[PDB]
Amino acid sequence: KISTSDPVRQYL
Amino acid sequence: LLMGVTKSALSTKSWLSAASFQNTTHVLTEAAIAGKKDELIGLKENVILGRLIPAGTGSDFVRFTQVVDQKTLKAIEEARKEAVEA
Amino acid sequence: SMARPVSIGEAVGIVAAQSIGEPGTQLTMRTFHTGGVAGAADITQGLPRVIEL
Amino acid sequence: AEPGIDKLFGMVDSKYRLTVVVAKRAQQLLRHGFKNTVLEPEERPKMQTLEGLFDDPNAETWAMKELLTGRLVFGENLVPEDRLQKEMERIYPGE
Amino acid sequence: MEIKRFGRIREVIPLPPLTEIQVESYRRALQADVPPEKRENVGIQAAFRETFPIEEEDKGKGGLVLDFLEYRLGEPPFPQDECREKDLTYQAPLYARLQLIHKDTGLIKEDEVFLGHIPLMTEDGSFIINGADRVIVSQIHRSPGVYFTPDPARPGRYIASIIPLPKRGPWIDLEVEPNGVVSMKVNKRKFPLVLLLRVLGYDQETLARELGAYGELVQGLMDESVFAMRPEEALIRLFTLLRPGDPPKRDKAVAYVYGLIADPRRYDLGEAGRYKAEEKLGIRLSGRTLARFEDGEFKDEVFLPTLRYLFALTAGVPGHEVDDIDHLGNRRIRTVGELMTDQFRVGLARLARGVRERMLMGSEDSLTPAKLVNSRPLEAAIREFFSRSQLSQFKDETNPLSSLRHKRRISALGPGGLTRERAGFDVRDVHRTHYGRICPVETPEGANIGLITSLAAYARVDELGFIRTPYRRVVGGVVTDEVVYMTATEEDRYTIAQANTPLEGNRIAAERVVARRKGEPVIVSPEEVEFMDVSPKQVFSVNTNLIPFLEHDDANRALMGSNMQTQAVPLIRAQAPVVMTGLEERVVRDSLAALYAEEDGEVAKVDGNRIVVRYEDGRLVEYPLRRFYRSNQGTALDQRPRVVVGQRVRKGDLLADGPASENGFLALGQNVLVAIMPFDGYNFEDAIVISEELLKRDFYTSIHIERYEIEARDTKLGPERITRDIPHLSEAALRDLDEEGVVRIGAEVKPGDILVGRTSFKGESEPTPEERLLRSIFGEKARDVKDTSLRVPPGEGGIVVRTVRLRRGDPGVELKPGVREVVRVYVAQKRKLQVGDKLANRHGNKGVVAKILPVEDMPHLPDGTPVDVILNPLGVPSRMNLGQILETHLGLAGYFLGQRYISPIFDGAKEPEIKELLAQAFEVYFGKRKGEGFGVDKREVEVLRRAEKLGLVTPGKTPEEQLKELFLQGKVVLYDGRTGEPIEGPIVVGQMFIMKLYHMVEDKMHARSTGPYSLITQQPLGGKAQFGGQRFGEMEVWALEAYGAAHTLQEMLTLKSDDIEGRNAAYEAIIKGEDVPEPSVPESFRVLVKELQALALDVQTLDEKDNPVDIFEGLASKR
Amino acid sequence: ITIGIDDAVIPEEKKQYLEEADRKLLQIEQAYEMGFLTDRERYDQILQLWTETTEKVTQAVFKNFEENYPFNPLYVMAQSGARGNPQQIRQLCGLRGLMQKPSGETFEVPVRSSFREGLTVLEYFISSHGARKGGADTALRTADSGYLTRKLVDVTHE
Amino acid sequence: MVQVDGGRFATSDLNDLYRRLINRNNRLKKLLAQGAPEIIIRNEKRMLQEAVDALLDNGRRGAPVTNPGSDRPLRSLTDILSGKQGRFRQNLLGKRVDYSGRSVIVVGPQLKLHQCGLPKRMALELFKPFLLKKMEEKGIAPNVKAARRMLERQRDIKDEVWDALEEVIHGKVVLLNRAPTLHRLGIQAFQPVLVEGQSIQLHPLVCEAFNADFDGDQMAVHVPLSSFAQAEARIQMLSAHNLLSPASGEPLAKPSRDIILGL
Amino acid sequence: KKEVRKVRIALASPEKIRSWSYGEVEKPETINYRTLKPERDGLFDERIFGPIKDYECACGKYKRQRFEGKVCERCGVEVTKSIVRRYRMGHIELATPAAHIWFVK
Amino acid sequence: ARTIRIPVHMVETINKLSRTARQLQQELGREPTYEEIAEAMGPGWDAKRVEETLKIAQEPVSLETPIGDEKDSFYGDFIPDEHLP
Ligand SMILES: CNC(=O)[C@@H](C)[C@H]1C(=O)/C(=C(O)/C=C/C(C)=C/[C@@H](C)[C@H]2O[C@@]3(C)O[C@H](C=C[C@@]34CO4)[C@@H]2C)C(=O)N1[C@@H]1CC[C@H](O)[C@H](C)O1
Ligand SMILES: [Mg+2]
Ligand SMILES: [Zn+2]
Repeated sequence: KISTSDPVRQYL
Repeated sequence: LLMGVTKSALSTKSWLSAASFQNTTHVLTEAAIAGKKDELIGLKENVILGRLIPAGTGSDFVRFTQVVDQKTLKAIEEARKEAVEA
Repeated sequence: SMARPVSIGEAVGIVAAQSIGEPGTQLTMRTFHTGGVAGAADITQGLPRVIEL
Repeated sequence: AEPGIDKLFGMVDSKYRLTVVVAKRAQQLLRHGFKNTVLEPEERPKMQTLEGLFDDPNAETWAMKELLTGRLVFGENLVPEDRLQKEMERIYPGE
Repeated sequence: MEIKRFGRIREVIPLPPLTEIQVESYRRALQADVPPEKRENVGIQAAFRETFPIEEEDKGKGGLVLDFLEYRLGEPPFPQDECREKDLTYQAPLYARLQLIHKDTGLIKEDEVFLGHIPLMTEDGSFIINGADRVIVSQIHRSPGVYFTPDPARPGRYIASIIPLPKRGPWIDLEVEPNGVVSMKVNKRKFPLVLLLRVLGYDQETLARELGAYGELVQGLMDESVFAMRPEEALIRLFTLLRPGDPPKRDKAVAYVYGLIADPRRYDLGEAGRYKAEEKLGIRLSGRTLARFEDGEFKDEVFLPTLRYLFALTAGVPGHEVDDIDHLGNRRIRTVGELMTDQFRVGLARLARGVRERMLMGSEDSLTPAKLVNSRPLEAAIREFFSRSQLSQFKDETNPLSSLRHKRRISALGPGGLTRERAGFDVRDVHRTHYGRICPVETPEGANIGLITSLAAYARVDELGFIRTPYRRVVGGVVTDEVVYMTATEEDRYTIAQANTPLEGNRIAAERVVARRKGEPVIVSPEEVEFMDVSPKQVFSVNTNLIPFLEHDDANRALMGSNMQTQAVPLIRAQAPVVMTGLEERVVRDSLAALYAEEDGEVAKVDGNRIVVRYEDGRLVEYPLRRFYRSNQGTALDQRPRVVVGQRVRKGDLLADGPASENGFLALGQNVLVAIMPFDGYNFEDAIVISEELLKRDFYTSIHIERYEIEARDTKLGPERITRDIPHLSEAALRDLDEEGVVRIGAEVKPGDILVGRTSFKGESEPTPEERLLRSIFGEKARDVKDTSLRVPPGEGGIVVRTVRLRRGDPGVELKPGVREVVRVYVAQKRKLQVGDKLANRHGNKGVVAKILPVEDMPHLPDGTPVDVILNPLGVPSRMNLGQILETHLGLAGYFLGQRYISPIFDGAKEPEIKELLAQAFEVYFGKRKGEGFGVDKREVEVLRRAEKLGLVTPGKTPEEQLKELFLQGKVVLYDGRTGEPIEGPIVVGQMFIMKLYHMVEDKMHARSTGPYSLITQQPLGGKAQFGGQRFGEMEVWALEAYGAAHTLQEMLTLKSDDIEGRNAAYEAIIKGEDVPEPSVPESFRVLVKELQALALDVQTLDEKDNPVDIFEGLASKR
Repeated sequence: ITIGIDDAVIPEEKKQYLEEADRKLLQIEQAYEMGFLTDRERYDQILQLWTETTEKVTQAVFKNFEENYPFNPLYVMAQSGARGNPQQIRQLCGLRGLMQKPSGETFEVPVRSSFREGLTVLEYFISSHGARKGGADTALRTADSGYLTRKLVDVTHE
Repeated sequence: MVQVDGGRFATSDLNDLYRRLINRNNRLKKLLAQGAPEIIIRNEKRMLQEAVDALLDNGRRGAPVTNPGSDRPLRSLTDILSGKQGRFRQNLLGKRVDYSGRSVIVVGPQLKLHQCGLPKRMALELFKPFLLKKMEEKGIAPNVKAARRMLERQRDIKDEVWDALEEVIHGKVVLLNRAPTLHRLGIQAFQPVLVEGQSIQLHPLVCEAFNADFDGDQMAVHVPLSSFAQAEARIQMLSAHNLLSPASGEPLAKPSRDIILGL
Repeated sequence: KKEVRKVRIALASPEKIRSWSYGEVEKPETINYRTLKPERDGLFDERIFGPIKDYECACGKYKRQRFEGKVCERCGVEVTKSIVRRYRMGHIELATPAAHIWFVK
Repeated sequence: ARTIRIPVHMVETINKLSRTARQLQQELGREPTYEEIAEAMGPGWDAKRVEETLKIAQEPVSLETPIGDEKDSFYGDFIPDEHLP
């Protein structure tokens, strides 16, 4: 399910 | 078992005949895994390749015939008369 | 095309579909909704049924 | 249409065979110049700007004017595939 | 000649300016000829006003007010004629005086700012975009307002729908579901109708009894009694039932959006939307939609009526509220204006966006002018709407008639916000309303039925695109002469009577009379008749109303007959029909083929080139006559001058005619002697046989022009020249190439010839060894350049009639990047009438020329006169268009009597009257003989023996007499000019107008044998010279497959297309003289393996045993 | 053999079958004016009527030909394979009396006129409907026909 | 990777999907190398995982777009295979034939079933090379390339070629096709009798076969190159041999319209 | 020579994936502009996918049929005209694997 | 960024040109001839230069894109071949 958020999330 | 014309074709042995549709993804995913050899039987499947139609004059039953004149018909036995070792 | 028995090595298959597909364009025959019917249409005619078949 | 297409369609076990046979013989009727023909002397092939069909017009019209007259021979497996082209290139001049 | 018209229903009022739909609109659209002082703020003035006051208050610093003062246009960059010689649009200057305010010191006022250019409409109606006449096709859509439609899946009750335009105007729906939930989907997801009904003070005590106490559905409203207890809270409560992340305290936040400004608003206060809103339901609505902001407290004169009507609908009988979504009182047409004005406001958006950023970039006071607004936006969209807009295409101008019917065509397909291409079935049907609004025949044929349509002759868009139609009033017996063009909706309201209703001056003349009550054919009583129909003309479109006996032609054919006309190629020997509907002059006069004169005067100098009128006001004006000009289609347009020298002209009377203009009437074909009978199978199915006599007298000949072009590409291998150098074989080929570079005027240019010479550089990056040694032996100093000269495409080419160059020092052109110079060699040809061509009459007998016969042996009358064309009868029984058979009978009498006829649509001539003319004809035909001193052929007497057993003549009467009876039926005794022997049986003959048809580019009998091929796929392709290959369709595959045609099929799958190794081997094989090389493989397959291989899937072929076989012949064996 | 107007001949038994059926029609609306028939029965009673009346003259026209003008062109093209549909001759001479609405529910009122005399204005417009009605469907069974014929060759070639 | 109008360059989107993939995969290693913070190693491996499918097949998880201009689907792999954009349709909508020709048809009354009539101007292109060769056989041209030139401009064609074109043809036949080929009769073969003009003279009897009238239908001609093909064509596919319906007993070529009328 | 009679689909083992390779594209470069030539180790290349012009070499170290099935040292380019350049394939050795989406969705 | 590698040099340079293109859009009105732009930019800037700088500053058009009466007919099939005789 759509990348970006995961990483932006995984970072945070 | 009785099945509609569509479904009846979308299940044939050869993946080639079965790819001439718009589901070519599933059709392919199975042929691989399976290691399927599309014995080219039908025509469609046999056209994609560029082969010669299995029917018409593409009929093995006639694919290989031979012609000759009685002048030559004789000339081949002469190729047998020369078998007389001296 | 002749009248003699069928000849071996003939594409009966395709020659079939074709025949059964040409007339095609020449069928169909009605069925819509009149004026509030407590009923259900039964006789499917034309191409639409041939398919259903 | 074509002279005795029926008689021709009747001297074989399948429509699709007569074709091959006339086809194959026609190719060889060229492959090997035009003397491997099974007939010639009198009334045979002909054109008209001058009577020149006697030499090289239609390949196949010949195949059909020969195979029609009971002179040629053909079978499912009559004479060994390779030594055929051999003798044929050996008895008929033309190139 | 003499012109006698027929039948009479005193046509009360003339047809409308057949282009009003186009001109008139674009007018009101962009009022450039009236000062901002004038009182009209629609379209252009509206869009502007609506998109200017940009009050960006606080987001830092600014509070900059930017208003509009005076918009204006003035002087186009170049004239029309020039806009087609070169390749530019026909624009105009467009700026307006702007000024911005400072919440400090200064209100700078920087006037003129041309933010782009807006196209203009010709006096005729079309535009000019890049050299080609373009036209904008009218469009229909869902009239904004409210409608109640039967709920989709639940045969229970019905739902509601709110429709705004712009699309930004929320498309709302209503629906109820009793056990606890009601619905209303503005944006999407449902929620309490009262949830928002409370956002406007509307409480559950005043709402439950003063709205639906007559409705048991009010209980579905009171439901959530909890939220129903807080005013300006439901404004945040509902604000919450949305989803972004937003602040719950944004006061007049999004409730503004559903207020005034951009979203819900319709064009202009008064009728842009209130008509629907009001007439249909409710009573009033101040401002546009739910608009207001002066108090903070909202008013929704929108949501109350809708429920007060749905609950009024789903119950009782207010009337019969259901709504026919296809009624023309519910469907609207958007003229060119709206279509432009709207695409003109999308531009003010991209601008208003690029500008908002600049209010946050500028230093301080140097900002009004260019530091705030740039043209790049508006100038790219508008341009986009004229250049690519699906709803805009080439000007079908084969002939005047065409460019007229086009201009006034209507298409459903368009914005996409309006009817797409899935639907149709019911929206395609002709509606009970199209009567007198849209033709019931004109529409196209095929995948595009009913979506594209053309309107009626009298129809016209009143005020807000609700196609009306001329209807006149009748008080009791009394029948008005006054007309009230009525809208769809406000039509059903009355009992309209048909036009062909017996009259006594102003009194209907029969106890019973047919009228139509809302699409219901009824036989009524005079005193009942409230309105009558102006005339038949109003029921049908234009093209159709040009057909003779329409009333006798199966509407199914009326279409062919009506479209044929459009394909009417402008014959040099133009000619008006021996029988005319009436609109003959109107079409020409109203389109712009012929050149008429303003006011009275005389004639100065009539030059095949110029006409100078001698007005009696002292002045004199020259009138240029486009001589041999090129039309988009190619059919030439030449205004030949009719008025002699120093002739005392009469205002409005034509001076010169146009392409299809004969004396001033519409000449699309040529009246010609036809004899409808069979021939030696020459007119077998739909074929036609002709009288070569038609050729001898340049009759069906037309002037066509072609325009070939070429550029001097600026490759990086050396500039391309356009010299007179053909490096290889002859001067005999240079001949006509007189001039250095281009071709000489008036030189026959048969195909294969050199229209222009050019030269680029042979090899990509290198010469050639093999060729190296060859060129040296005969003169190594062989100009190593390529002959890439433009030649006459196979097929044909006439004679050079005018050329155009554009070398360096470019005047004002726009040579593209890499374009050093373009050249043009226009060519013209006098296409004569020849076999393979198509002809047709306005009834639909569309047929193709199959045999040209020598006068000497085709059907001849008794007195030497030989017919021109022979039509087969078998073509008329089935196509139930007997109409054409009346045209010939009436036509014959038109011959021998030497006179014309007008036969109005329905009120025309009748069998009897015609039967009379035929008799008065029989004299000129037979009376002569009796006097020239001759009796009756020993043949005529013989045919008369047969002509009775047939039963076409009263036995016993005198031979002389017998022929009259016969001739009167339309039949005569024709002789077979090949024998002298009589066609045993009388045959009908007579004059039939027959038009020639314009040859599509498909006509160009193509033919290929060897040609290029795509870079990628390797299947054949054509271009400039070589013809493109033929596509061997699947069905074509089956046919062959079905046949024993085994090989023949593989031929098509390889040699003739997909085999690189093949065709190659193949070509040569032939030349030398051998049976083609057994087919390699198709690339299509090879491409599949590698294509498939790009995907981790391996596709490897196999053998007898499961052992490999290499398709890509060894080239895939690594290194 | 050709085609002049006097070729499509109309039988004197047209005004008859028409008039006689105008009264049997009047009768019905009385049996309606009172209260005996249902609105739905009123309607079907009618169609029923015409449909028969229509059919009636179709044979009338033909018999006229058979008996009085066996050698008429229109007749002769129709009789031999040549070209001619009975339902077409009817249109020409007798009458094309019953088109239908967009709906599907045929019109209550017939189209008395024939292509020979002036098939009136509103009569013309009435028949128009069946124009698109038929153009639609046709551009469809050509499609689906194809569609199907592909399926057929697919489950068949081999 | 093509060159077009000046700086204009053309290239299958595929190349762009690949690059994508490469740069990622490359940033991969190069990232791992330089130490390795976890979050990132995956983030990149994640991105990569997306790229890997990109070229394989788009839209099955998302749609990547060339930088702005067209929100177009960079045509991934299967898309070309399957024809997920009518590609297959046009694919099994046949290719193109090298020796084809299409014209307008016209009735050939006194013609004979056995034959058909096409315009020379057409025939000329058709069996062009078969003509070149005959051209060299007669004295109207010494050698090929030469002869080629002869037949390049209409004005330089000696009226001796036509006689040559007549030769070539003699014996030979071609095939004519109708718009919707619905049955085997749909394509029939005749030995062309070179005619004049721009039109194809078709035989009345077969008009039943090809549903074809003469108000503007156009037929197409096909040249059977192979001595074999030509061979079958004029034996089992020559109109005059298929008079009956393969669909039902009833004959297809039968006295029609006007003809009946007379008899 | 041998008449193919049966076709066969199967999964591409990295062995058979590499096998097909005539090199491993190891860089994103397409073609630099100063010259219409394929860049270094990129999607296009004389070494990998083959020659660019007929029998001619990459730098013209060789230029004829005589030196048919043999290769060059300085640049590297077996050769028969361009035609091979469309039939040849290459790979991209990935760092961490990823599966054929086809098999996952 | 692009499909055809361009140097950093001829990058910082394209941006100027994109920019200068606007400064000229600012006052004249006529989309600058390769002269206005040239003069404006700097020293060694001719007319052939700017014209040449842009064809390169372009973007490869998709070999696969809707052509003509866009429906099925795919671009690529309109491009011929040359290597193959
Ligand atoms: C594929 N068919 C089905 O699945 C059938 C079984 C089912 C069905 O779902 C049908 C349709 O979805 C029809 C859609 C139509 C006619 C759309 C218009 C817009 C068409 O208009 C034209 C203009 O363009 C296109 C195609 C053809 C057109 C008409 O010419 C376009 C598609 C249909 O007819 N069916 C049955 C058949 C028996 C009966 O009719 C019943 C009421 O319905
Ligand atoms: Mg037709
Ligand atoms: Zn090298």
